[PDB]
Amino acid sequence: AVERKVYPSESRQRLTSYRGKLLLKLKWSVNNGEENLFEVRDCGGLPVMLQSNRCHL
Amino acid sequence: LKYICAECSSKLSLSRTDAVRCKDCGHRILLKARTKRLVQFEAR
Amino acid sequence: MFEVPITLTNRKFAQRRKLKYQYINYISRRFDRISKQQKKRRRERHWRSVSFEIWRTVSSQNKQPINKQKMTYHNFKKIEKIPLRKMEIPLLHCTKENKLYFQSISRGLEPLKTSTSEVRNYRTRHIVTLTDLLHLNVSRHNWSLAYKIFATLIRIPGVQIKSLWGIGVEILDNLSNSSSGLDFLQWMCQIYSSKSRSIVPPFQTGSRTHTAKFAITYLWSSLINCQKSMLIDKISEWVLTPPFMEDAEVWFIYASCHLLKADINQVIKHIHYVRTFLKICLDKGGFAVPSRLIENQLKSFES
Amino acid sequence: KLIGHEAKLLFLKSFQFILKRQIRWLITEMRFPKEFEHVAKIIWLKILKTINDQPQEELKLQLHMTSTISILYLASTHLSLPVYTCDYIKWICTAKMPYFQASEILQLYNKIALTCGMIHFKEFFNSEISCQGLLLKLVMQCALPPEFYFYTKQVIEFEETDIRNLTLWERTDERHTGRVSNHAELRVLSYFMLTINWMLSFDRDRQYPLKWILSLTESLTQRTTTSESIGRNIVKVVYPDKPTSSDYFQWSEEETLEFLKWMEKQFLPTQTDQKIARRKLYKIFPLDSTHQLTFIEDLQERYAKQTPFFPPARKEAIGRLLTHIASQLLVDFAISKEQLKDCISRIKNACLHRMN
Amino acid sequence: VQGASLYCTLAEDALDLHIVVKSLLCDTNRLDSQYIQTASDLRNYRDGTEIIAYASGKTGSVLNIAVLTRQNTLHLNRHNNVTSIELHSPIKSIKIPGASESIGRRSNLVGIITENSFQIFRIESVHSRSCDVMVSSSEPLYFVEIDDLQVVDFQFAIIDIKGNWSIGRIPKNFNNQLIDNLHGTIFDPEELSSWKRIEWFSHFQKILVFDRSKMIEIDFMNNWQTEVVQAKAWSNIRDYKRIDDKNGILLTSREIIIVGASESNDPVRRISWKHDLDPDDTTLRITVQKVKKPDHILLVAFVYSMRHKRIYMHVFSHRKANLFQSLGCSTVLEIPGGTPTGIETIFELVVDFLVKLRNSSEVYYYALSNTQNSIIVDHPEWASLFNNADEREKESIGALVSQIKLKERERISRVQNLIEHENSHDEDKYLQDLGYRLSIATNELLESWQKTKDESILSGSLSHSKLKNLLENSDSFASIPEFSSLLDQFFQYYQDQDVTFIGFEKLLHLFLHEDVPGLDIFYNKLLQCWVLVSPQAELLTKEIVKDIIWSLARLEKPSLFEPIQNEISRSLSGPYQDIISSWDMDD
Ligand SMILES: [Zn+2]
Repeated sequence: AVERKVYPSESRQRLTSYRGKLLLKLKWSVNNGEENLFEVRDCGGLPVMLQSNRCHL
Repeated sequence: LKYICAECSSKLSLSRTDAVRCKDCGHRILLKARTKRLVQFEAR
Repeated sequence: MFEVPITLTNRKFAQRRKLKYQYINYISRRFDRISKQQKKRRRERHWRSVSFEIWRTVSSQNKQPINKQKMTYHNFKKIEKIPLRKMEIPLLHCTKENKLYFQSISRGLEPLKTSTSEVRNYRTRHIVTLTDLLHLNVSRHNWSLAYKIFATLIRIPGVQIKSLWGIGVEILDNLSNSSSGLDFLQWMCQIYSSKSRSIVPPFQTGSRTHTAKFAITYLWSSLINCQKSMLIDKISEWVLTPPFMEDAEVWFIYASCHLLKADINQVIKHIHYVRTFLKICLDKGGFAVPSRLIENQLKSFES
Repeated sequence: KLIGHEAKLLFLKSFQFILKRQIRWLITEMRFPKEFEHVAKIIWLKILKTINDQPQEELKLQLHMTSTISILYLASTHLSLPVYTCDYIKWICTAKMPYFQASEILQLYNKIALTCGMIHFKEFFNSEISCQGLLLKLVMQCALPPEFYFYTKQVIEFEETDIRNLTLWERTDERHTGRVSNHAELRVLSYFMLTINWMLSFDRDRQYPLKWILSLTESLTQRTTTSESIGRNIVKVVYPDKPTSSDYFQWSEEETLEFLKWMEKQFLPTQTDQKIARRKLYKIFPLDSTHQLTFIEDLQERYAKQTPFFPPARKEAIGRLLTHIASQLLVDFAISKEQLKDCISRIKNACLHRMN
Repeated sequence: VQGASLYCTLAEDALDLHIVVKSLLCDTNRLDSQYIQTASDLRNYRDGTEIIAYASGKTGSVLNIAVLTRQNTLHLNRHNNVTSIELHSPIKSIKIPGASESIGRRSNLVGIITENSFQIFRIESVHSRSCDVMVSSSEPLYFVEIDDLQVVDFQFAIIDIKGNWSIGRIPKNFNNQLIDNLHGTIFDPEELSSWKRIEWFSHFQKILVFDRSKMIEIDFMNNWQTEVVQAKAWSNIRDYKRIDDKNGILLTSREIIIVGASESNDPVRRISWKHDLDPDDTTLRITVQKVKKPDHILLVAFVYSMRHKRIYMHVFSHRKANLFQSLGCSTVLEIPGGTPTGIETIFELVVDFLVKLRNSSEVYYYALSNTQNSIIVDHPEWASLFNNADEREKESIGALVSQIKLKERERISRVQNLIEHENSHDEDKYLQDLGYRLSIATNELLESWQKTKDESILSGSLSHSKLKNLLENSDSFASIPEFSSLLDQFFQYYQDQDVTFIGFEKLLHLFLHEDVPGLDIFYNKLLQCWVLVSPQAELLTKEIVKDIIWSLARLEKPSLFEPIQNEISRSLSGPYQDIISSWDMDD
């Protein structure tokens, strides 16, 4: 469902981390690029510094 | 009306085994509103 | 006489698709032989590939060579004769109408009733008229009535939102009274962009791979709300929350945001910027015939 | 959670409950008599007692919505009220009389004969149909002049001699050429058609010229908004067979307008986390000197539109009038083209034979 | 939008529609819930001679009746589109399509004629002079294999039959007959439907072969084959017809309207774009007409069905530099009870064509304009009802027509005098002695309702609702308001309890569909309506308000005191849990 932004005030009150999601574009390659596979992954929600470019604030 | 959306401030009440979230917004954190009740304080 | 925008049906049609793909499989099985369940239908339908800005097609050049007759009469009826019988078994369990249906589709006839035509009933025939009047009034530029239609439609507990361009043009020529246009568009996008089978897509869809309608439509139309100017850094900040990031065309939307911001060393970084996203949109997709036009423009800028 | 194997009781209690709900709405909103209720408690009492004098976990129960309507009609007809099946069809298809759900979110002729054998019509109730108001309903429904009420009333007397009943019921199901078209109303409609056809196409005193058949046809054909015609459009939308849906294709902007009116009124009688998400989702885009004229107004003005009252291609005019009439009847009395013409066919040979 | 703001919210034009202009032209188990695969009529200008001459608009039609015939004749155009005099010739089998082609202005704008059929495939030549037409059947070929050819495309006779195809050539004029080489086949065991189709694309040796699953580009005279870019998934190829001198293509697939066309010279697709128009109807065909102007070149897209006579239209335009856009759907009907087998074509728009309909040997020129500045019923099911007559059954019908005609005379002259007496002292005498006359009989039946009350096995007593056997009783009054007053004072009279009670007004509601308080305003309303018409209104309207008020006269069972008796006496014999199932006043 269409996601909502998370403001740290929520993270404080819920006593959770304030984290952004971490994403990796991963090249799975076989035989020196003879065959390769691009697949994006998620390594988990990553804590984010407040008032930074990834902070909604 | 015991409760308040921690976000949109919308007043609400709940029930037993009810989704905890703002029926309007859906924020799953809720506040307990203060109601008329007799509390004593000394002015000292 | 137009496609209906509700989930087709329950009924027979499943058992018909059963008969169809089951028989299909028996014939194709014996056919590779001689060349040497929802799930049966699933594997069956499965093993098969599933001066202007044209998403050019893939043309013929490295493709294949010629074949020469496979199928006389006496030899086709070979492959036909057995699987038709195995079909004689569960045909014994489907209904008369679908006996005759399978019979005829197997003779190679083609039905001249539709799944809509034969799904009878007070309520659906009413929806059929409601939606017709919708499509008609919208053809007629009768945006007011049209709107009334659309509203009573979506009110009905059956219609899925497959009629959005319905509003996206309807509410669009209806400046009058209602939040509209972009309202609907970016609404659609925000709601149907996450996790939060048939009866589907190209103009509706979910995540993990791309989503024509809502996405590209708000995603240009907001840039048209900036041709309303002569906003951008917003559209490109939240455009600048990928990833699906294989949405190459959205890469070109991004580069467009930069050519519109470009319209001092700031303006430099904006033209540097568009120069970058145009080729990261050589990702692939395929737009803009000569990027040297985009770049001749970028030199009119470079002045 | 839910009852087992003897929820026969809860079944009969939502059924009984839903019936009484419908009666509340027909005495209240349709100004029926209070007597209807006791008439209904009696009939549904009779058949409740008969299923509870064949009650067994080896259960054979078939209480359908059709049964509800069947006992309303059954009871009305003992009471000789001038209500007819088509009243009921209009009523239920218009979401006015509650129907088309189990408890909203918080074949008729055949089930009336079926119930009509289930408990016996003959020595418990009076199952004469209220014939003459059916005639009046019918002449007014066309714009036929009041002579045709007596015209048909005559042919009626001629074949039947005034007597009309409700069972063609012996439990049997294998029926062919025996006892079918034995539900009366259908024969009345058949007679009605026949009358217009003989009567017109054979009055050599043709008081009725080469052309007023046409003007009749056109004043019949003119789509014009009253409650009634609007209704028949609303019925047409849920009638099984084409052409009667090509019809909504051919509606006039006024017809479509009173349509959307009825739409937003009686689809506030609509049915049926994400639920409130669509409560808001829909409440984003907005749900929301008297003009159009009454029945006898329209009726008057077509009677006048023919008031210039004072040659085998008139057989044509006869035929298209008949077929238009027919169509209105098919949607109005929920039957098939082929059903109707089976009946009028049978009973027209039944009139030739008892005159020839 | 796309180009206008690439260049750095509404349509180009205003709201255009669609009008008619019509003319007459030609006039020639148990399972029809399916249909075969066939088309069946052409009209095209072709060059007969070419000793510096022009083209002549020809029709090739089908006399059928008994299946098997072929018609040719010229049509002088101007505006009212006609013929002169006919010329005809059959073949021993059934015609499946007549087609006649024209490659465009690369060349020599000419043709001749071709047609394909249930077990035979033929091609004809023609010469013509003085308004007679003389054509000339270059030999058939009965079906070499016992197959059957879907489509012909066309100096190259190309056949397609249930998968496998062949390029081939026609003879020059005489006896020698038509050969082939370079064959091939598409084939797809899982294509149950029998139709496949072949048509040129670009011009030099690039064909398209179709089945309701896929689109196959085949470059013969090289060796080449491609499955284009969709197939066999969410939609069916429903039709394809080639637009444009050579390089244009129009494909109907479910709701997508697809314009393909050329690029890189040969051999290409277009994912330029499409509109989507809305069914599941296997029958659906398309045809294009083209018109010109300086700033565009527009294609009008006709998608039509076999199920309803609506025609569904879209419009594209061709801008010099391979450029196409669209605008908004529009759809028309025409006369009902049937559907079309031929729709075919040739600040405002003129589009014009002809249609044939299912089972009507009839060709109609049509013409459609932008604006305005300038049932033959043979329903065999019903007429078979409305005649069903020998001669003694024609006069057998006339019998009772006369019978109730003179009878209706009896009614008229009878009632007339009663109408004379409307308010006499006499009619008061009658409404009196009649009113309490009735009352005496009404008491009598109430007594033999005493004697048999103890039944309590039913609640509908005997058979009640009548004038109660006086036949003199009813008919003889004339005033309606003094008869309504009679009844109001009779209901008033038997107001002594345990009696039927019923209230007419609330029920006339069902009749005139408005509140009908008095018995009288009922007569008023009907009398307005019928005084407008055939009037003996005053009389009849009185006579039928009399029949209704009789038919409804609430003479009936003893009340409440007697329902609540059988209600409980059956409510008992039903045991137990059903004694509580018998529940009322829920909520
Ligand atoms: Zn909230």
